[PDB]
Amino acid sequence: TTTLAFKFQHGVIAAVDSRASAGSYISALRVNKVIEINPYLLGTMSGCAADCQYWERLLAKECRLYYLRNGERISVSAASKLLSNMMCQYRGMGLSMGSMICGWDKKGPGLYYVDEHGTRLSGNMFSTGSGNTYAYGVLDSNYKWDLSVEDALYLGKRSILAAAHRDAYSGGSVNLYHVTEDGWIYHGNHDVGELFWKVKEEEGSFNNVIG
Amino acid sequence: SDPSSINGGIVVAMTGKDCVAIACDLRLGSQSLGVSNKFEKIFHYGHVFLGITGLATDVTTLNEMFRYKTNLYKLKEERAIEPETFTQLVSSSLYERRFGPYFVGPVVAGINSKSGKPFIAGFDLIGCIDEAKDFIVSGTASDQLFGMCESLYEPNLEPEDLFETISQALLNAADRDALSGWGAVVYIIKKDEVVKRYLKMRQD
Amino acid sequence: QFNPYGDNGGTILGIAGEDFAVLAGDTRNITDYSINSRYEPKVFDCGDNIVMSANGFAADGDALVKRFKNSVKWYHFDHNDKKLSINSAARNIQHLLYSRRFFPYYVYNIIAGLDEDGKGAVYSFDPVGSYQREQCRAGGAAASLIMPFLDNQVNFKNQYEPGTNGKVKKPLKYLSVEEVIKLVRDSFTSATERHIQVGDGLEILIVTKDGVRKEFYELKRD
Amino acid sequence: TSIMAVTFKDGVILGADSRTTTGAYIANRVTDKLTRVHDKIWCCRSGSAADTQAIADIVQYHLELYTSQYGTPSTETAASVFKELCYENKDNLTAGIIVAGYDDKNKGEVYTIPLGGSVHKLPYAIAGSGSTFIYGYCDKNFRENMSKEETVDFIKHSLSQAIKWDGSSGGVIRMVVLTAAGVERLIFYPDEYEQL
Amino acid sequence: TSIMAVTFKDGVILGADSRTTTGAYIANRVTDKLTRVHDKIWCCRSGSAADTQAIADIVQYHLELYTSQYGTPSTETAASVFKELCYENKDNLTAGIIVAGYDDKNKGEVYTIPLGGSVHKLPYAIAGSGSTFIYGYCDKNFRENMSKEETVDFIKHSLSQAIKWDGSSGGVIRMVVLTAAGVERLIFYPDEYEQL
Amino acid sequence: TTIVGVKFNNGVVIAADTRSTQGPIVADKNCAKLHRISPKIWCAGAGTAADTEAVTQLIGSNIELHSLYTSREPRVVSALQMLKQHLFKYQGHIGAYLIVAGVDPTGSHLFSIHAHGSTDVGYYLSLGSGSLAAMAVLESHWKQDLTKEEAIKLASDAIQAGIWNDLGSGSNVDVCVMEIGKDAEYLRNYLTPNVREEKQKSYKFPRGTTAVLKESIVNICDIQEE
Amino acid sequence: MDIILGIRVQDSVILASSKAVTRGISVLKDSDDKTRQLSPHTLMSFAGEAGDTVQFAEYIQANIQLYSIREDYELSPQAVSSFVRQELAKSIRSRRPYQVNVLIGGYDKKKNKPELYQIDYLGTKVELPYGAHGYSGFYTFSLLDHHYRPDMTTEEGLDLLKLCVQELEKRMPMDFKGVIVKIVDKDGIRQVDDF
Amino acid sequence: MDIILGIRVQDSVILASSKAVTRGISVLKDSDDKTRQLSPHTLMSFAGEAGDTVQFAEYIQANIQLYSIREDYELSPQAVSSFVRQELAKSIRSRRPYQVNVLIGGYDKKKNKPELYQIDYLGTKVELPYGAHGYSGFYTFSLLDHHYRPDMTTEEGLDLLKLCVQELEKRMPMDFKGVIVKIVDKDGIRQVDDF
Amino acid sequence: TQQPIVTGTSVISMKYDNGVIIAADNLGSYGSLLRFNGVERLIPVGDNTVVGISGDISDMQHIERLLKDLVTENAYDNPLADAEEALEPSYIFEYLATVMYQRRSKMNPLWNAIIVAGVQSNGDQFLRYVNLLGVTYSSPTLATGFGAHMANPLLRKVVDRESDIPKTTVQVAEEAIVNAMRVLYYRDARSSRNFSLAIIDKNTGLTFKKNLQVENMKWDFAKDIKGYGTQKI
Ligand SMILES: *[C@@]([C])([C][O])[C@](*)(=O)[C]([C]C1=[C][C]=[C][C]=[C]1)[N]C(=O)[C]([C]C1=[C][N]C2=C1[C]=[C][C]=[C]2)[N]C(=O)[C]([C])[N]C(=O)C1=C([C])C2=C([C]1)[C]=[C][C]=[C]2
Ligand SMILES: [Mg+2]
Ligand SMILES: [Mg+2]
Ligand SMILES: [Mg+2]
Ligand SMILES: [Mg+2]
Ligand SMILES: [Mg+2]
Ligand SMILES: [Mg+2]
Repeated sequence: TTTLAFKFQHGVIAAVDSRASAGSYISALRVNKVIEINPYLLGTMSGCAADCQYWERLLAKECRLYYLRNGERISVSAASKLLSNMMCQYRGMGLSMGSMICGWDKKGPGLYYVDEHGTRLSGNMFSTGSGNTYAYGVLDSNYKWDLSVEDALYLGKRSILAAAHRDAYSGGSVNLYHVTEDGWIYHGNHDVGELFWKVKEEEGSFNNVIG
Repeated sequence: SDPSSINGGIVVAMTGKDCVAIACDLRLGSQSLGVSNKFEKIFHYGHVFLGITGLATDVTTLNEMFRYKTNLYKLKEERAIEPETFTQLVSSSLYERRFGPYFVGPVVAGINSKSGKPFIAGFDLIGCIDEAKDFIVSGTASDQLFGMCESLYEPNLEPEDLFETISQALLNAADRDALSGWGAVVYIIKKDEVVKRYLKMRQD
Repeated sequence: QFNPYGDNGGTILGIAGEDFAVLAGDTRNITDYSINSRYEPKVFDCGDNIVMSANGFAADGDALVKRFKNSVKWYHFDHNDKKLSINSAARNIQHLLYSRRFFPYYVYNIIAGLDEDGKGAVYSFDPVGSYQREQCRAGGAAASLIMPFLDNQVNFKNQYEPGTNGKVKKPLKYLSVEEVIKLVRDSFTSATERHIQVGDGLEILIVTKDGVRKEFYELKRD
Repeated sequence: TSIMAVTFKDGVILGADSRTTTGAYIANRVTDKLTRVHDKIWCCRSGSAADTQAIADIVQYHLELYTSQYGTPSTETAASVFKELCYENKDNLTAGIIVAGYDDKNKGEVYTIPLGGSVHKLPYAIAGSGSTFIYGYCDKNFRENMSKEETVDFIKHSLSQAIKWDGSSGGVIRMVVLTAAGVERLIFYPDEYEQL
Repeated sequence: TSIMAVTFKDGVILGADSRTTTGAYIANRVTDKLTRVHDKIWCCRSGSAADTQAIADIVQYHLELYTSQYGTPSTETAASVFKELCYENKDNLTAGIIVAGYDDKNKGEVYTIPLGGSVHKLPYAIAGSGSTFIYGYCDKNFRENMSKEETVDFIKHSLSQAIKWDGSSGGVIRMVVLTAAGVERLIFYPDEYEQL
Repeated sequence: TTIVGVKFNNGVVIAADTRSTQGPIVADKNCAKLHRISPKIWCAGAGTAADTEAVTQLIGSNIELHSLYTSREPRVVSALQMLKQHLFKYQGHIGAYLIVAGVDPTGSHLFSIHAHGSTDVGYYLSLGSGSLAAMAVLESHWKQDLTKEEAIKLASDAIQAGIWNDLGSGSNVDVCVMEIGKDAEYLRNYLTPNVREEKQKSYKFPRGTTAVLKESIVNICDIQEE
Repeated sequence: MDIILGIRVQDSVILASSKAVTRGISVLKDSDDKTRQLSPHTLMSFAGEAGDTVQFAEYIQANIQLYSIREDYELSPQAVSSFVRQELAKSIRSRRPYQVNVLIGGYDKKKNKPELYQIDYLGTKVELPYGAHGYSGFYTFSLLDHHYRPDMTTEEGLDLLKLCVQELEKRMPMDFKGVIVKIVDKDGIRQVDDF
Repeated sequence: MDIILGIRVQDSVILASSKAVTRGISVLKDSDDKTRQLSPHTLMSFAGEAGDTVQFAEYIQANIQLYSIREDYELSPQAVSSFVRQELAKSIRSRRPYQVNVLIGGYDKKKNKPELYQIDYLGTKVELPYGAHGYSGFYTFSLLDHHYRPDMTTEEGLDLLKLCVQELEKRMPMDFKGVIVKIVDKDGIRQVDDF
Repeated sequence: TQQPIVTGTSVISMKYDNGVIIAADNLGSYGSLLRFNGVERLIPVGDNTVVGISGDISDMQHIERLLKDLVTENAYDNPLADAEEALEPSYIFEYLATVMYQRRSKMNPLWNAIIVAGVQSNGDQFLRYVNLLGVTYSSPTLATGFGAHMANPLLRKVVDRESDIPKTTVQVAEEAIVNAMRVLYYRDARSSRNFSLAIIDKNTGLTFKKNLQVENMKWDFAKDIKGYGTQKI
């Protein structure tokens, strides 16, 4: 996997790839690595697929119960902490789960990194998975707070593409999300095969590759 | 750690009607990292073609070795080496390193210049010959290639049909292997003309 | 030391049509280089127009199927004979699998049926419960042999329209049940040739609004 | 260790050597391996001395309590108690026990309980490290319905050879005779049995 | 494997079973373990078949070359060649060989060469996995200066018991008689020896 | 692999299946496991396939030179002795397990040979993963004073047992008959009970289906004149 | 050692190599030059196990210098790279292999072209427009894939290289103490003293 | 995490803690605050295994805050340090110990004295004028041994701390991304925003 | 987790037109030592089922008692215990299969391989296998251990598929089983000449044959075999 997420002026962008592996074998070309916890909360997935699905869907159960008891939506900070607390119970039992909890609440846009060690980090930008280093390269050199929604979506899209190309265990397609104060907005599934050639021509990048 | 899967890559060869085809991907990697998209795995010594998968240093080394040996063969014999003879030379050369082998999966392809008979062969890293009539596969997606070749292949295909069959076998096998892809090349070989085609494929 | 796991071989294949679905699997059961049975059913009708196959370690596969069949029974008791939808069965099976996250059911599981809009559905699992709805999936010993063939012949991957030269793809026309069964039989015949754990027989379960139908075909016994 | 139990016309005889080793050191050269769990139900012990003593003590307790409630237990019943302990605790035990007893109804009976906790009823049984060397001899020389004197000679000659070849076996040859007449202890010293 | 060599009045007899195993599979049930290194010097082989065949072949070569130069070698000389090979290559060998031969001067002689490469001259010798079960029987029943018929019966009864208890032993009982009269091969089938 | 050897009245016969595997995958469906050491001495090998070939070619080469040196036809005991001494020297690292059979001026012979250098003699033998299935047939049906026709039948039946019941064995049956006073007859694909059935569909593609970037002519000819 | 980068632009090859040398838990030197001039128009950078790197580089240097004197002629970068590869391929099956990865940057005076060759310790050679060894490529190749053109000037090559080092300095856990940058072109080899 | 330093001067305690957080080969964050306020005049910095550090610190924080509310009274730094030590000594013999090292900097309002306590994951407590955990002390203690006086001002304490960080930045192989510095005195806890 | 100590080797079986046959030798091995020569490894349950067990004998004796207790328990408050509500082969098998899979899931297996042979109420043949892993399968021929490798190939020549079952008589099936037991005696180093054989027929019921011996053995050809290659004498 490669996933990324970053805060900016108009909310938060979340972008993930869609590959799954079993050794050298590509076991799935199109897995959904984002979970729609609620209309204003997203969760990215990296690591053990089963762990990612089970625990993030259990988080959604627990975030829904929060709304029923309090009559109000859970904060991104509290949601990320519930998840990190789940990880601390199965501490050292061998789980493998790296995730970003993205959303919009009363403090504005929120982004938290959570992993199987019980780590919980707040920040403006994160990227997880086998191809996160490739994504960080593009993000760090092009990121601004003053990005437009159009330019921001492209940055997350282009950053996954960079990782999909170089990282053998990343690829398939790109899933884009944009989180606003009216909720998350899905910005489609983008095949990397087609996207690569498109970006190559329009941008002039990947000069070394022949097409 | 496994030398046969550090760099990745695949090779496939097929027989047709009065023709043969051999194809390979272009990837070279360091495990998960893609390093080169121009690492061709097919070489030719006269009219005999050799594709080699496995550890890239041994691929390069063996090419240089068989170039060396076929150039001397030609000077002494006063003729180019034939596929059947070269196949035995490859087998001999690999087995001489029985207890310190080259981590490779070679594949020979060519047409006998005298008999006109199409010929392909494959080996394990230690020299055992697999002289198949239909097709030979090698690489990190060998299982995938076996499945594709076994279902797509039919005997006595014409050069321009064989091209489509071998290309589709390679492309779709590579797209189910993390360590293969990043481009592909197909050689279509006839008794006195050889065409080389670079395929367009997904670059992930 | 006692090894609680084993490998009984076999291979399974699920394909979703427009208004139907198939779940196929070979009938050979093996340990190491020996044959246990040439006919040991692997794909089961679980009720509510759902078919299931858990391939890998037969003991764990039989246990899972037995448990899901039981889950269907208790779903009827607890919820006024309501029909268990394919998406609800899939989610239920996820929890059955993850209940053993630390001592897994050693199986690749596939279910097939129809969704609530009457369209064909296939769901695929890993041994620890990750699942998703798919159009095409091969599982088991010869899964890596078969899947690429299906990417090519079912989803028309790397196939373009002649004359355009790579500019326009082959359009994704739907497949009939007769066309799908051909791809299934050719997939297993090809797998039988190149995989030693695949052979003896092929059993296909076809799901439509009318119910569950079976088709059996012989395979090579070597 | 070299132990055996042999049925004959009038009942059963248990026999054993007297050597206990810790490696190559002989920790005890006059061990009594013939142990009583009931009046006329005895056992021969092989394996871990700690394990076999702990077991025989528990069995003796069970049969004493059985007797208080239900009267004299059968040899089969005694063997079952041994088995139940040896089988259910097989992971933590290293015990090879031969059970031998006399009833008036069933007469002389012999049961062997090897490592796994299985039970085997036999005309005669041999066990211990030294038994390996006398499988051939005992098979060739055993007869059913022997006399007391014949049976004593059979055990004496057999254990003599086991002791001769097995370094873990040696010392004196102890024997216990179980008949209607009662319980007779016997002992045979090296100078007697070595010259056979 | 169950092998033995026994001296008697007129010379010496070698005996062996015919079973060769690869684990629990019987790779050969009619093996000939009685191998000739010289006209009237034979050996019984136990251990690694590869090692023992390679050794016996080398010994046969040495004794053939000895004979060409110095005349008929003694049984002691043959045993020394075996020993020298087994001792100097003990780290890479797993061979247990019994050497048996007849001279007119020395008559019947038996030498055993166990794993380490030591040599032991004996009246009779037993070896192989099945020998353990007949140490007691053979010791009790062996006599010096037996007749040919007595010696054949002794080997037959002995190997019968070894085969009976050892799973690695079985098949037919082969024997080779070494006397002044010449070299006689014998064979005894299951139906004959099992009912003893 | 399943290989057998069977003696009969006036000679010896060997047979083998034709499946070669790399793990659970079938690499070659019609491999030739019956190797020639000399004209009337044939070999069949199980285990490491490269080793069985290399060791067969090597000994066959030396046997030929020996035959030329001595002006005599090669003997099976020579091939046997040369093989076992070579294998013993490499202490089992050359994973060659062979059944060796042939006819020579001494008569007909049948031997088995194991990778560590041990040899056996027999009237009927079997080697490989399918040896147990084949031996079950041989132990059930073998008898003394077999004819040529009975021995070929027994041999192929033994191979079939391996083909059907052993997953490491399959496809066809190869046979070689070595009769005294005759040329050895090699019967490649003596039986063919595993022909693939016709496929339901043809997967021949439309020309132009595959996308192409570049085409070029490859110069395989030498440098030209003028 | 740690990080070595290489980039081939229009008319030159630029090699950047870290300055740090560490023994135990202490950085012994922060100005180490991980490179050797093989010939006037051929430069080799290196990284790998302690000691082996310099020994190998100097051994290669001596052999190329010997060739230059014998023939009064400079070997092409391609020829030198092939010689180096063979030595590493020879080395990997030795009793104790030399654990060294190299980049060879050279300007071919015959073809008037810059050339960059990447060779790892196994003897795995590839000609590239830009290259790296170890973990360096994980951080930098995405930037190079994006920004690289073959018609870039030397100044643009240096600016893209600065961006690569900045990314390394941000996301790498290890402090490699900056880099020494050297340019290989038609006029020879020179060092960029301010970077 | 990596480096945590502490120094007790005349009228305050200064704690310096690195900002880096690393997973795999990537630095995920360069502004992490490895500290928790236990009470208005007691600060605890921490370093150790991933996840355990924050969980332990927050668990301690909750317990001290609970005590403060129950008694309407702030525990002395000595009392807090003893409570923390016992929890770590309890932890080391547990099924899965908490792998956390801490420094506790507090100002005792009763005695009008700053206090610095160093406690490792085994429950090994020592009161010190200056302290560190892991390898940090190997580089810094020689400077502190030389320059430290007990009558130092807060400004002099910061200058000596800058010298310690500069030495770490020179001789440590790892890039710890600078430090966040916090001062604990009679008026409470404040952060030095420019360092 | 344990290791097997005293062990029983192959159990072989097959279906024929009117029922099933099952056989197993009477040996209890202690490693390479052929320790116990009077061990019954076929255990009848009622008059319609025979359970054949290989592997650890102590665990076999435990299973033997479970089955004996099962019959007792089935008779409790059951007026039709010897009729409609009698124990079926399928009931007995599924019970054992449940036990085996539970024990392996607790990492404390019964170190056995079991074949349940019998005839159901409706006259249908029952033949199913289960082992220490809880793995179950059914086939016209079933065999454990060495029997799987050597007996199945011989028995599958008689009944190769389901359609061959009605064509196979009891005389042919018994003959095949007896030949298979001989082959196992030739080639299995942990087998004995003495064995037991059981036939469960839908008409003639349960026939249990004890003290059977392997006969008509071929050994004569051994006399001609000399040396290991070059030796003539
Ligand atoms: C990268 C593609 C690879 O690292 C990414 O991390 C994905 C994340 C992911 C998240 C949600 C859903 C799917 C994928 N990881 C994987 O694909 C992992 C990588 C992995 C293999 N072993 C392992 C891993 C990670 C950590 C510890 C151990 N792959 C898996 O978990 C495998 C087992 N998943 C499958 O095989 C799946 C199949 C088949 C399948 C899945 C998952 C989901 C739906 C249908 C079918
Ligand atoms: Mg990729
Ligand atoms: Mg790929
Ligand atoms: Mg098959
Ligand atoms: Mg040896
Ligand atoms: Mg025996
Ligand atoms: Mg490289």
